[PDB]
Amino acid sequence: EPPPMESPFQREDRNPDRFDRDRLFSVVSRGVPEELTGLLEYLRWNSKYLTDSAYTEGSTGKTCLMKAVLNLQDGVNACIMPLLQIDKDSGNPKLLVNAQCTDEFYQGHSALHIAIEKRSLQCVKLLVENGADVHLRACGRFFQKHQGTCFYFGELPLSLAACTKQWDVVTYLLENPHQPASLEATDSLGNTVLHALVMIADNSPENSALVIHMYDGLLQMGARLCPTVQLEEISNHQGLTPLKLAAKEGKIEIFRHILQREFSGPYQPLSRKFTEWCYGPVRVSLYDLSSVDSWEKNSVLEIIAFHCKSPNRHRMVVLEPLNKLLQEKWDRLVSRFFFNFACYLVYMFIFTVVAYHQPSLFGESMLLLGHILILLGGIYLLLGQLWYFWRRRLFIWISFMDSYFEILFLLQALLTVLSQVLRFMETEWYLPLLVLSLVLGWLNLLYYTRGFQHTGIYSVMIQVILRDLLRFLLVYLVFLFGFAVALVSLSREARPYRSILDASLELFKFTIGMGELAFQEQLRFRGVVLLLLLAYVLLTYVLLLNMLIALMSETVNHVADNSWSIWKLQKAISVLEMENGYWWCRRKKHREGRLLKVGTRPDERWCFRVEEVNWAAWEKTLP
Amino acid sequence: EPPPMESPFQREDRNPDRFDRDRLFSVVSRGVPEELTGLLEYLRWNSKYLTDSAYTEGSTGKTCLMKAVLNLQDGVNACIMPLLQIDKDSGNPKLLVNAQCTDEFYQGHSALHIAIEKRSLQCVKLLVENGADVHLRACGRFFQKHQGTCFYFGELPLSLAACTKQWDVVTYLLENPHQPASLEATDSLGNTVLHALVMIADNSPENSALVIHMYDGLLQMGARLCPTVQLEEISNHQGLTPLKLAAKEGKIEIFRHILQREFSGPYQPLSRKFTEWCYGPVRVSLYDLSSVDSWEKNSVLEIIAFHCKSPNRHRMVVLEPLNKLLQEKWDRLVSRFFFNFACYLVYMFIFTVVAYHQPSLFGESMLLLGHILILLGGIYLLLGQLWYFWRRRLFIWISFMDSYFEILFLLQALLTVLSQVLRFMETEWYLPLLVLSLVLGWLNLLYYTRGFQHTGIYSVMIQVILRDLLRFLLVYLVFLFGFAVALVSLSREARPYRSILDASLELFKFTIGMGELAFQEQLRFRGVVLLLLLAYVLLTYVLLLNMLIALMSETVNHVADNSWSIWKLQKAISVLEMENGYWWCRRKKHREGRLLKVGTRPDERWCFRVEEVNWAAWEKTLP
Ligand SMILES: CCCCCCCCCC(=O)OC[C@H](COP(=O)([O-])OCCN)OC(=O)CCCCCCCCC
Ligand SMILES: CCCCCCCCCC(=O)OC[C@H](COP(=O)([O-])OCCN)OC(=O)CCCCCCCCC
Ligand SMILES: NCCOB(c1ccccc1)c1ccccc1
Ligand SMILES: NCCOB(c1ccccc1)c1ccccc1
Repeated sequence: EPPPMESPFQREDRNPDRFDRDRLFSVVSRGVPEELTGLLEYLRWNSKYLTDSAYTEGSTGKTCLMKAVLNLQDGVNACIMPLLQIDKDSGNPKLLVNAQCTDEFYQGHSALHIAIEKRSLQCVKLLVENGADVHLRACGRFFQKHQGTCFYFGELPLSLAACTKQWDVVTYLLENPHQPASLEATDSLGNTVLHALVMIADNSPENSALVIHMYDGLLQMGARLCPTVQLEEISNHQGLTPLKLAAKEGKIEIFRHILQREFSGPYQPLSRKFTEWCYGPVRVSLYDLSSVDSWEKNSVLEIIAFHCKSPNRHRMVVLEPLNKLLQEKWDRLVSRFFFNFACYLVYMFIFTVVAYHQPSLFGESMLLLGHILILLGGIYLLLGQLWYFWRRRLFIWISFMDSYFEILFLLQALLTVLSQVLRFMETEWYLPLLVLSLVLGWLNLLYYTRGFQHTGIYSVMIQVILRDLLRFLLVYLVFLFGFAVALVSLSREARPYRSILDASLELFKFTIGMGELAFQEQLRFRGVVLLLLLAYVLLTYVLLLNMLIALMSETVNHVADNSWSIWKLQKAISVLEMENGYWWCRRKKHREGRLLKVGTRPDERWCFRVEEVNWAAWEKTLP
Repeated sequence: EPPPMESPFQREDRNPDRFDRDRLFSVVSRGVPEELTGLLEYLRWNSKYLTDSAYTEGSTGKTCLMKAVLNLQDGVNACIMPLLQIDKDSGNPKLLVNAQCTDEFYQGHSALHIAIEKRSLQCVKLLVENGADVHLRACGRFFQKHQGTCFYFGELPLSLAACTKQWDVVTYLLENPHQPASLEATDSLGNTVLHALVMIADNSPENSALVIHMYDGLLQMGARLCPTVQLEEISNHQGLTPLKLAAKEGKIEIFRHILQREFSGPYQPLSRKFTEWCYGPVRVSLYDLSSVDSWEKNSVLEIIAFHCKSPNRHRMVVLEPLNKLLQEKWDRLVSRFFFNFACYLVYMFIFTVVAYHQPSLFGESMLLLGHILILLGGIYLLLGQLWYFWRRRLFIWISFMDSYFEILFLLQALLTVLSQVLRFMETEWYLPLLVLSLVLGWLNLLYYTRGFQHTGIYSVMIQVILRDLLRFLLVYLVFLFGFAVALVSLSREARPYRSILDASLELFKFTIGMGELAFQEQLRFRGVVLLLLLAYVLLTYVLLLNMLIALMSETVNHVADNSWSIWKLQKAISVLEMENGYWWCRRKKHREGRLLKVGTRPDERWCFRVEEVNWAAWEKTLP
């Protein structure tokens, strides 16, 4: 285990009048500069420096200056200025101010990080004025984002200040003469203070207000400080911009704010929403499509559909501009959606005919042509599904609850092709596969219920249970096998249940409401056999009643309004897929919106126009 | 797509020192009148006028004055007075102030509409003083009432002011010397400012308070301004008065207010409720029956029962006066309701006897007389239902959930007459129709459960499910046919399910709790047949459990108090129908209430007396 960062109780580990580490750590933690007065002479005589291993905590590299800054009284410690002076007077080739922790838990942590976290502006000035490097990165495992004891803030001093909500510190780090911070500076993950603010977001009303106020403030500060730099166009090492990371992470509160952002006055160029005209309850705005429109690779639309794993995903697609943008893409695409459904219906009708009236193991030529059409249709679907899974490869397995139709379309195509292979091999097992393929092909027809709102919102309200059906079956099949062996073993002796599979299927019938209690008067232990069947029935009815109740509690503890939101996400995934066109013929992707000058920095952007009517909001504005 | 009404970003389309449109639109949008100083000379030299196509936006006809009024700074634009002066000085045969948009989206929109919407009283005065026509109608598709981007306010300047809650503007438009507005003036739909206020209503607490305050204020203003005009007696082009339109539209908050309206002092003639005497918790009021009592065609009672499609309909019939009026009409009618039920019981008893003991394909004469009575009874019911559907023709298909008994009474009569026709033709299919008619005739008996409160409120709480029964059957019958073809196809091969209909009916039994899992040891693929039946059962139980849960969520998310309200609406529909009498004998409709002088304008009205006891309200009035 790593040592505590500071402790009143446990001493730091080991792993002319004398001035050892424990003497030094005692004076600086008490804060009494007059007791430091032998130290320069001792160091000089020995040729030792305060950076040396003998003066650190052995396991971390934590120095006397870090010890001093961990121990502040009313934001001050009178040792810091003398101790820094002694380092300068010593002639150390390294600088004490820039010393860092070397432990795998606290790696790169420095006195400046501690000063900022202790909220002492005086110490921040005092360190920066004495040559503190404002770009050292606290990159150790305590500082990385994961489960358990950690605090991610980015890794830089400016990013800590921002995430700790210290505006005085942030402005001093940016504006100071000695070593000004950079808004462009980046951590070991490529995250810039704007990315760090997106990562610390939690979608809570308070955290959101802090994050939004610190994000906007820094963006305004950047407009003054570094006017030639687009701070929101800088990408992580995963090639995400702060808006794209807010989408990936599912930080809906900050995502909404960035996407909708509007300012008047000198900061207008920092807007993404530009209000165009109002009339009564009608508001028309232009929205900036930059990095949002599916025209370009790795957009927020593709990230929300494919790369995000947040439960928030459906809530994100119903925000403007995305809600109107996706509606326009759907209105353009919907003819191709019903054409695809028509082709699938024709294929499934030909499949149904070819399955239904087929000989036992002109009309023969029509049956052969029918087999050929379903073989070709099965190959075509197989290729299309293989291309889908290959195109998704970097983010497969994100959401089975959105993906499962793509697996079942693959499965139906595989069994169709395999059945037609076995039919060419003339082997009787082809008929089972063709019939099982017909069954999946009819069930797969439910995919298209998303293409109509009436059937799309009903299907989404329902399609709740298929996750619970497994948990039931797995638990129950364990009861089933135990009672099945017990029945077979007990039925061997004469004065039914002949095999484990036979007995399991009888016990299954008793579960699904098809049971048959009677005295089995053929066999010796008929009373004990009846006891087992009674016990099995009662335990099964308990387990079913438990399942029903568990499920019903999650029905009372539910909100109906998600149904429309989840249906919009299904249409979004459909739109984004079919905007590519088919595996055998790529689509020309045209850009949405139009290119307009929104001001001067010439600030020209692809803007999408959105018209919103809001009687409630407008009436609140009246006298 | 139509252009934006105004844009900072997109220039208006095209489709002596020079003074083109872009020079002109630039000066007036900036608001700098000194830059306008060449324009008169240029226009004069060319013989051009500011109304001409060259100076408009080409696609809309939007003029420089509309551009000027779209761009107000602190409610002003210093260009307007110079620009109007230049139009007068030009000698234009048209007047710039009265220029209007010609686009199909903004048709008839004018500078005065924009000024009012921008809430600039100064511009309204400045336009009216320079000859603005206060009766131009904004009738384009943006201004009509429909789905998507629009704002209906009526179409007139006075109606916009009222719906935008501008009392200063409303009074100035009414009272000014130059061109006074008319409270009687009417839009392209016949709607007068009072109708427009009913159309903008939404039944929300805030919208209702605005609408009510603007309606009452205008009605008081009309009493002063145009004393000889009954503003509430003016009809739409659909022949509806503002009260009747509030009923049709289902605007229950404004409907209640108009219906119940009471004033003391100089405005007393504007009342519809007149308080008569109070004693402790007892209040007696007269209510004005004008346009409310079913005596006259197209009353609010007939509109609520027949012509309204709002979910609010049941809430509207329980307001006074209507609640006591309908109770008095029911108390008068109820003998005829039970007489009709007695005749239907006698017919259904004779039908039951004649169906039950009938020969295979004196007592014979009694059976023939029984057939004649049910033929005549079936003809009589057929005619009565045909007359009902013809009388309803303008508003059939409003509410199947209120109408369905009128369809099922028609259906039973058709099958009865047709069965007796086939019985005269001596063909064996008559017995199925007579028996199917008997079944419907017994189910139709449930209609009369509304005639008693004990059975009327119980039936209404229940009769929830019949809409969900279809959605279940349709989805489920698609699973059924897919598995049915699959079973038939798989059962053809020997070592049950012989036909698609046979297999479908077996799979139906498995759904309704009558299933039969067994190894079908007669046929080759018995294991795969059992796999299909297991899969079918499990998918069916998932689909049933989904339906049960969906339905149960709409049971927790429900309010029981609607039951009594919906039963009153059923009695209202019954009352209004039977007040006509029968298809073979029209009823004399007597008027309700009595003719009383409620004041002097002699203000004599048909008043209905209502007595209400309200301990709770009265006790709040005590010290
Ligand atoms: C109207 C007459 C049709 C005759 C039958 C043709 C074979 C159809 C095979 C089939 O079922 O295709 C369905 C497919 C839509 O797939 P999807 O995107 O919904 O699947 C995934 C949904 N979850 O449809 C398409 O991709 C478009 C149809 C084929 C275009 C021509 C192909 C030419 C190839 C050289
Ligand atoms: C007491 C002895 C009765 C002997 C049987 C007479 C035939 C009755 C046929 C029948 O079922 O009539 C029901 C009908 C009421 O209909 P409704 O308004 O409830 O239907 C719609 C409800 N949803 O009832 C009536 O309209 C009134 C009864 C008939 C009056 C005499 C007719 C003379 C014609 C020249
Ligand atoms: N034939 C299309 C009917 O649409 B509906 C529908 C039918 C089956 C599955 C899903 C939706 C519908 C939904 C609610 C009430 C009434 C009908
Ligand atoms: N015979 C008339 C009984 O009325 B009740 C009634 C019976 C059947 C259908 C509807 C209502 C009733 C209602 C609630 C509690 C008890 C009885």
